[PDB]
Amino acid sequence: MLPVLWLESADTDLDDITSYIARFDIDAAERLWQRLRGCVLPLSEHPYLYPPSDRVPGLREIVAHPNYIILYRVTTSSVEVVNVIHARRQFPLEH
Amino acid sequence: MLPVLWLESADTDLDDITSYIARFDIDAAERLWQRLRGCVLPLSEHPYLYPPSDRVPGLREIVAHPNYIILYRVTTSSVEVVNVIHARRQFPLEH
Amino acid sequence: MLPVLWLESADTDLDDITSYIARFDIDAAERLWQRLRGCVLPLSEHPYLYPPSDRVPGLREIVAHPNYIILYRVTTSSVEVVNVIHARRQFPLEH
Amino acid sequence: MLPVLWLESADTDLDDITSYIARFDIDAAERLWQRLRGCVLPLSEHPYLYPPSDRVPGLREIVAHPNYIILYRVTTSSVEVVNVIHARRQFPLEH
Amino acid sequence: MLPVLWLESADTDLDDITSYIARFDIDAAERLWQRLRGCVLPLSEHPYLYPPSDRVPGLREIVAHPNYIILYRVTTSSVEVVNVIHARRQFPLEHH
Amino acid sequence: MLPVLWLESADTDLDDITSYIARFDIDAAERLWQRLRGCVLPLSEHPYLYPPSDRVPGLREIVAHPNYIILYRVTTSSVEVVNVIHARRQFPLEH
Amino acid sequence: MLPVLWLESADTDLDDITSYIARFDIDAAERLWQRLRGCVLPLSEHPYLYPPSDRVPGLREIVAHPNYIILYRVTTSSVEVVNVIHARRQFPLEH
Amino acid sequence: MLPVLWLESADTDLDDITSYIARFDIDAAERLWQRLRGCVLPLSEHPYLYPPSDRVPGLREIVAHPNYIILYRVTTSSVEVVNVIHARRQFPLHH
Amino acid sequence: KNRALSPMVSEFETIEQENSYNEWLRAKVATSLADPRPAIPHDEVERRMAERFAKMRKER
Amino acid sequence: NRALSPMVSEFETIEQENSYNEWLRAKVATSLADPRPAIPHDEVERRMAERFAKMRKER
Amino acid sequence: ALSPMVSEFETIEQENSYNEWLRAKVATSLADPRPAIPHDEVERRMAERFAKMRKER
Amino acid sequence: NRALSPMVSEFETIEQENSYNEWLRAKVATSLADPRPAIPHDEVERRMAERFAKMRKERSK
Amino acid sequence: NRALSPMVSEFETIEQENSYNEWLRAKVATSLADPRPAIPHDEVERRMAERFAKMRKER
Amino acid sequence: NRALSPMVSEFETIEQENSYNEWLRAKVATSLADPRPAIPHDEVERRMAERFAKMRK
Amino acid sequence: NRALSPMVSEFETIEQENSYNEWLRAKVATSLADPRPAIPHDEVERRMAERFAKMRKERSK
Amino acid sequence: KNRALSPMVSEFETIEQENSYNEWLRAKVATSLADPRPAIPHDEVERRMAERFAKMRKER
Repeated sequence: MLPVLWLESADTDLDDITSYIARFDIDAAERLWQRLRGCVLPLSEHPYLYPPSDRVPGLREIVAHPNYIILYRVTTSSVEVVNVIHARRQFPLEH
Repeated sequence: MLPVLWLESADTDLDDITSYIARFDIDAAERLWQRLRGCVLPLSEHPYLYPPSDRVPGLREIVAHPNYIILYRVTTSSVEVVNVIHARRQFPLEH
Repeated sequence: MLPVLWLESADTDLDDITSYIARFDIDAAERLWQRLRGCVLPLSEHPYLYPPSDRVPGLREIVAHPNYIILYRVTTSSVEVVNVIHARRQFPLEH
Repeated sequence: MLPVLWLESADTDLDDITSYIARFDIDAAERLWQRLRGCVLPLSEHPYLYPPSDRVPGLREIVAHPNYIILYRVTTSSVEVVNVIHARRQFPLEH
Repeated sequence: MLPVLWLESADTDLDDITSYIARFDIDAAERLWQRLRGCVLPLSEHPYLYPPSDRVPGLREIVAHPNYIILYRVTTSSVEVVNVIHARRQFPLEHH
Repeated sequence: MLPVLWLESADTDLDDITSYIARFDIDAAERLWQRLRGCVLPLSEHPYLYPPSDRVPGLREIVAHPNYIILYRVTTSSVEVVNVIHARRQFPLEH
Repeated sequence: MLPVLWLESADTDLDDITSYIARFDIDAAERLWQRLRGCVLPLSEHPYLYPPSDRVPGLREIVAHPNYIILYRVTTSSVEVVNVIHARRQFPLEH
Repeated sequence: MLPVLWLESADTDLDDITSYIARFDIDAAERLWQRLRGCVLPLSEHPYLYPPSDRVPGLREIVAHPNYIILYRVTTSSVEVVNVIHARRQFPLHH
Repeated sequence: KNRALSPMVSEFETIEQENSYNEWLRAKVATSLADPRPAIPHDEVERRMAERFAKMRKER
Repeated sequence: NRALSPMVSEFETIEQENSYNEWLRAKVATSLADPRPAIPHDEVERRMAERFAKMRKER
Repeated sequence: ALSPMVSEFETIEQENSYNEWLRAKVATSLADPRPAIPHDEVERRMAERFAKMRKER
Repeated sequence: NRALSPMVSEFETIEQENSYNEWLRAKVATSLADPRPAIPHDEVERRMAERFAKMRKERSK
Repeated sequence: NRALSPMVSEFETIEQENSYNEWLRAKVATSLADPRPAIPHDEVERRMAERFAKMRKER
Repeated sequence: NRALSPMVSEFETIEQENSYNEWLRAKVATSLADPRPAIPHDEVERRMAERFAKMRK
Repeated sequence: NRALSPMVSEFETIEQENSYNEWLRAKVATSLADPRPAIPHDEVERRMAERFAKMRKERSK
Repeated sequence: KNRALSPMVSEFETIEQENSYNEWLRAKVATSLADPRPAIPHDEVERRMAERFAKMRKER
């Protein structure tokens, strides 16, 4: 079993995505977090489930939702969630 | 395990999608089939991995690509791919 | 992996419990079904998680909620949910 | 694998609960310790088995018995048992 | 994981052993079953935890107790308990 | 994982057992060391595999061979092999 | 589980190959049968283990030995060994 | 489930093999990497598909292609790919 | 002689309550195991639950 | 209907979303009603291979 | 007003009171400076306490 | 650049796809350069929990 | 034969050890020959549970 | 034509490979066209056991 | 003291079992109290492998 | 001494050649296990492979 960790950049992504969505619909933001959370925890037992990313070598992409992708990687000791991004737009940004 | 089967409707969906994409880029169509193929076969050992569908009770949805969704169901004897659709447009049709 | 099935009696139990709770709070009914659903689906990959039943030899008991217990058995071919009962009262009753 | 560790507050909870039960029935006390111990040790291989706590964010709850709940957390290095509490009464209390 | 199953011979051994120990001490019989059961159920997630037997090819030996050995084997679909025997004496074999 | 360590007294036991055996059958002394070595190595990844000791609370007993027992304990930082003893005789004695 | 069946042509291949080898080294013939047999028996629990064939669509290839390939396919109801062939020479050849 | 890891030697093997092939055909080399990768990741859920090698005790051989063999071993904590060699000639001879 | 049970030692209030319950439970299970209808896949239970809730919500 | 943010939904209006989901439900309902048997996955692979092979040969 | 089919608590004020007790109990528990003890030390203490209880009878 | 069918790409042009992919590579490179260690998943849940709670308090005031 | 050391063997002599091992293979042969299907672990649990109940009751 | 390197291909030329693959697709098509039932793996084992026994006589 | 059946106990009598278990806790209590540090498993492997090397070279004169 | 081997019987042409190859392999394995460097995760190999192909294609 590999434990699931998040990089702080991925938690920032998460903070920014749920914040922006909740300015329109807070229940949708909460629904999205529940999807993301549910995509990620089975990686603990099946870390190689998702395809290796062709745009970022060394990571894998979950298409969690038609608008959101989770980028993650499998280390010696853990599954690391690296970023959560919008699938079509360059969002979340800056910081 | 459970063996993986396609309903004939799903194979038609798959023909309609790849053939349409292949008007513009046949490599894109072949990449997409390779993606769908690789989402579906691990269902044979982890059929409950993807979330229940909120739109079609009794099925589950794989977001295989930001534009395509696979709908499948877990029966007593098999995993059945039911349909492959576009995630945002009403495409393809049904004959 | 063993597939998860419910005995018809267990689903009647489910129907009896959720309909009674919904007389008071549909939301609470859905929440409990969401909990029961979540206790049984990892049995597909870890059939012997919960302890052998003291009262019904051959079954195992999940205490899904301080008021509800799931009874299940691991057969040669499947995990079957056998009943869902109130933990302190004799409910759902007979039919 | 994560090692399983008890916070010291959690061990005095255990001391309080079994002490109290034992004034009425030692076997019942010892049967409960056997349940709690058997619920917790598989957390070293299935730390995310039990649902997040709604009441105590960051913790997870085991309903070990219709009357007892184990609260635990999954850290970077270990699984920690945080408290053991009666599920419906505010017991054991604060010494 | 692999599911855990017992051949009927293994369940018979288990019957012979516990009922015999129970002639003398029924708690000792019950404690031994609890040991044997707890040696076997981990095989579901770690079937190869024990090394192949030198004296019975195809099988693996668990020394559950200084007096009792579990023989099991890993198949395509399951972990199968094949026999439960005394480690030192030719026990049990019923005389039918 | 937890590193596996031997208490100095365990290595003395292991020394006393192998030298006594080998003044009969040195290849048997080696076969036994190979058994004990193989019993102990997986403890780094499955430290709770073997049952608690009934005669020494806080330790666990491996019945490595019908005549030999390994006593170990799992620690905040390590698995520690504590003693290796004959299972029916009081051997090795201290010195 | 899907049963493993052989098409009569596959058994003829296997007859032709083992008999040829047996004219030089019957123990090598037996070792080869033992190897092919070993590649094929887990197909009943992992039918999709080996990759889709590029040159024969609908089949899958096992490189059982540097000189021998097994062709098989997964049907609705079974796994069928279709042919056993030499990896480099056109052998066995028709009757 | 065990994580899949490569020894530095095996990645050097990979580097030289695909380098040499790419002198003649980059696409052939890329397809061979895709085959090798697909032979190795299913080792994560079934470390023991392949039988013990009889010429390299401790290792298991996958014949991934009629010209290439993967040597791997199963440890207490991981599947380790040890080397990737040519099946027939002594090839290949820092990362 | 019934005994009362402390709520920290039992989820039942008296041993009669507990014994009665376990006999009811054992009987409930025996009946379920004797039903000859086939077991249903989990995801059809999903379908049935989804529609039951839908039905319940179409009222007020 | 009113527009939804591209961060909140993959549809541009509630009306478009509802339309899609009733379309999807209809599609699935016919799929399941089809009397023909399900085909094994490797048969789908065989058909895909040939479908591509055709497309390519027609340049 | 909670049916015992609905909640292990009888009202929402008694639920919230339990949840606040719990939250404070956890806060206290997590703040303690003392190191966590390995599971098998807990087993050792548990064994000692039962042994002591059974003796004193 | 060249416009793309909404059924071939999730991007409208090849220019926008290349810009996105370079942006994403840059984002990942920043992420993996951050010195701070990773946090357990359940700490992410704890933070998510408290942020939603915060948003709901603010929304009710 | 001649007596083995209790620190070397669980058997008193070599002949005794070879007899046991031939007995053991005989047992394993019979078990694999039995045509009956293997039972799930949890049915062994229930047979044990009932065998202990009847033992205890008859006392 | 074209010669091929023994670390690129298990074949020596591009026709030998093409020839093999055509022969293979042919062999398979014949195999699938044979109208006899498949036999269970166990029968193949028994057949093989007998064929080896004959060979050792 | 009263005999035990060899299917029931690995000890011949109860006195012999108690004698053993008291010896065993005494042996343990000593091991835990020893001030010397624990050694990695690898060092035990090396020590052992060297202890056999010496043995067989010894049985060669 | 030497024996030729049928191409149906062996992937080597000669038993001297088979034995030479097998000693080479045992040697090769032995040095691999002796390297003190840590093992790398699969995904890092995937990263290394991607960058090497990308380099190769550019360099052309």
